[PDB]
Amino acid sequence: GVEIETISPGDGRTFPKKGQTCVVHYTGMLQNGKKFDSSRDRNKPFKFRIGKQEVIKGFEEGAAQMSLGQRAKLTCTPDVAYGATGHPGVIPPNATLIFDVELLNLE
Repeated sequence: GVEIETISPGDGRTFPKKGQTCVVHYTGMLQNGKKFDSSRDRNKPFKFRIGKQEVIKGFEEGAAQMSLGQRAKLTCTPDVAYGATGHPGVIPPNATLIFDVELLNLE
């Protein structure tokens, strides 16, 4: 149940595919909560590829439904990332996650 809320500008055609390593200025946000993660702090904009199940399921589905330069807004359901378990100390069980995601990539 990933729902994409794209802020318009970009190109709308460079969609990510398999075997493509991409670069994202993400930002973690907790619904009814504060931030927990930001690529903008360390300023190393998180090079990662698509399909090797590295990232969570909600961020993986939202990455393929964006394009180059676009700025979407994720709303991650609990069942796709951690809502059964919860990452200990950082993510409580049954949490709904918010992400500001911009795709400024290669490949």
